[PDB]
Amino acid sequence: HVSAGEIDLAKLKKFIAYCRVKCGPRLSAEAAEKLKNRYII
Amino acid sequence: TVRQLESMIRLSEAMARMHCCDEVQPKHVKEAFRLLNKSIIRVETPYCRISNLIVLHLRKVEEEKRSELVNWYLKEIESEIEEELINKKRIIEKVIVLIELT
Amino acid sequence: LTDEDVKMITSLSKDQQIGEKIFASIAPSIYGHEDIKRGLALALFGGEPKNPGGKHKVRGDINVLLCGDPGTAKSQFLKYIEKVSSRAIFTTGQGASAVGLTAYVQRHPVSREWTLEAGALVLADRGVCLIDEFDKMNDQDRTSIHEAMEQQSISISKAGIVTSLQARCTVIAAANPIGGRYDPSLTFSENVDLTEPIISRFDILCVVRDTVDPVQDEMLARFVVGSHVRHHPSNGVEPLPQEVLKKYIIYAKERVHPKLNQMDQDKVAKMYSDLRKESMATGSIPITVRHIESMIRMAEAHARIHLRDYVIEDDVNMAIRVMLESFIDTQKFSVMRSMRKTFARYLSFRRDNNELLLFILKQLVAEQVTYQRNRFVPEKDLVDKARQHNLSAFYD
Ligand SMILES: Nc1ncnc2c1ncn2[C@@H]1O[C@H](COP(=O)(O)OP(=O)(O)OP(=O)(O)O)[C@@H](O)[C@H]1O
Ligand SMILES: [Mg+2]
Repeated sequence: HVSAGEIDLAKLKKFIAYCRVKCGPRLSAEAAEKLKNRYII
Repeated sequence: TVRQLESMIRLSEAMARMHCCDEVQPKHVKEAFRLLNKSIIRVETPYCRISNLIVLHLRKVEEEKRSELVNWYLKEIESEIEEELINKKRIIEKVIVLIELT
Repeated sequence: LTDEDVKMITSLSKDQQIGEKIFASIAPSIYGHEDIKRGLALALFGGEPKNPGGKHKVRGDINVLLCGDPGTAKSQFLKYIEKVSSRAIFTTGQGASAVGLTAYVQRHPVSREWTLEAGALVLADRGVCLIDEFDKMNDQDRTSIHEAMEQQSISISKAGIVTSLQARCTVIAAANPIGGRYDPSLTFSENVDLTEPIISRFDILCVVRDTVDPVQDEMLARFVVGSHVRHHPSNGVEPLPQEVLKKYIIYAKERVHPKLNQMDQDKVAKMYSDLRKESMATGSIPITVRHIESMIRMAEAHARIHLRDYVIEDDVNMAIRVMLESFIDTQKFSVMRSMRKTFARYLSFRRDNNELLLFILKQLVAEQVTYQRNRFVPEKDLVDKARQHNLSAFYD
C-alpha cells in the first residue's frame, strides 16, 4: 500500500502466447516409465 | 417504532381535521394513542415463567457449581414472599449460556 | 468553480476540528447515529485506489452496509447521501426503481432508440450507488453486485455486444435482518440474509439496532415532532452548511491524495496479530488481511478529510477504531463483549471519557429498569465500573 528481476504483465502475456503457439511437448520413454510407476504406487 | 409515532401524529391530525379545529389538541392526541394501542394486540401463547427467567438471568449477570448455584437461586428469589419452590425447580429443570439475551 | 471556496476551505481544514464538524454535519435531519454518520463521512471522502504494477488492483472505495431493524432511518441516510454526493444514484432491491443493478440492451421506451442501458452500478462509475433493500435482490441482481464489488467491472455478452465496462462505485447498502429484528445472539452474517462473499466486500458494517431506551425515545420523538411542526405547510460544534460541505468534498477528493509513508507498521501488525489470536481464542469470525486493507482505506479517508496529504497516527487510530467497532459488532454477544473488553484500548481512542461513563450508566439503569418492570443506581456500581476515578466532570 505504501510503495504503490521478473517479467512484466504484457511481456508475460506475449511469452505465454508464443510458447503455446510454438511448442507442444511430449513425454519421453524414461519419463513415461517413471510416471507410470509413480502412478501405480 | 418511530413509524408508530408518525402514525399517531397522523391520527391526531385526522381527529383535528374531523373536528374542524385548526390546531391539534390533547384530546385528539389521546384518542389517536388510544386507537393505536387498542389496534395493537397482545400475542397469546401456551405465562409468568418469563418473569422468573429474566429475573434469575439478571441476577446471574450481576453476579458475573450446580450444587451451590441451584440452591442459591432457589433461596434468592424467595426473599420477598412453601408451594412455589417446586414450581421454581420445575422451571429451572425446563431451562436446563454464553449466547442468551434477556 | 472554487476560488473563494478554495480560499476558505483550507482555513476550515486548519480549524483542527473539521473531522468532528463534518461528522456532525452529515444528516442534520437524522438524530443520533454518530457512528453511522462517521462511517458515511469516511465513505463520502473515500480512500486512495492503487494497483501495484498493473496486476494487483485494490479498490479505494469504502463500502458501507447498514443492516437494521425497521424504523432506524436507513432509507433517510441513503437519501441524504443521494442529496449530498455528486454522481449518487439510488436503486432498490425491489423492481420499483428508475434504474436497475443489471445492465441490458434494448430500445428505450421513450427515445425509441436502441440503447445499451448500463446498470445503476455503471451510472456511478466514479460516484456512489445507494442500494436500498439490499437483502431483497434477485439472483441476477446479486450476481451483478458481486461482479461490480469484486471486479469493479460489468460484462455484457447480450445481443452482439461483448463488452466489459468499468463501474468503480462506492456501494452504500441498506438491509434488514432475518425476521425483521436483529438478534445479537447470532452473528451478523447469519442475521443479514446475505451471502458471505457479498458481505466480505463491505468495509463498514453498521448494525443499526433498535432498543427501547427512554432518553433516546424522548429525544427522537422531540426531533420528529419538531420537524413536523416547523414543516407544517402553513409556514459539540456547529454543523457546516451543506453547500460548503459539498465543495469541501469536491476539493478533498480532487486535490489531496494522502500517502502512507508514515504509519506504524509495527503497531498495526501487532494489532492484527492480537486480533487474530483473540479471534480464534473464541468461536468467532477471524480477522483477515481484508480488514487491515479496509483500515488502510479508512486511514486514507481520514487523512483526506483533514487534507493532511499524509496519514498521521491519529488518522490511523481513528481508522483502527472504525474497523474494530465494525468487526466487533459483527460478532455474537458471547465473543462481541469479550473482544470489546480485550481491545477497549483501541475502541476508547478519541473518546473524551464522558461517553464511556454515560454508556456505562445507561446500561446499569437499563438493567435496573428491566429488573423493575418484571418484578413489579448506587454510586458504588458507577465507581466500580469506572475503575474497571473522576466522576465530578461526568456529573457536571
Ligand atoms: N434517528 C431518527 N431521527 C429522526 N427521524 C427518524 C429517525 N429514525 C427514523 N426517523 C423517522 O421515522 C420514520 C422511519 O424512518 P424510515 O422510513 O427511513 O425507516 P427505515 O429505516 O427506512 O425503515 P425500513 O428499513 O423498515 O424501511 C421516518 O419518518 C424517519 O424520518
Ligand atoms: Mg428503509
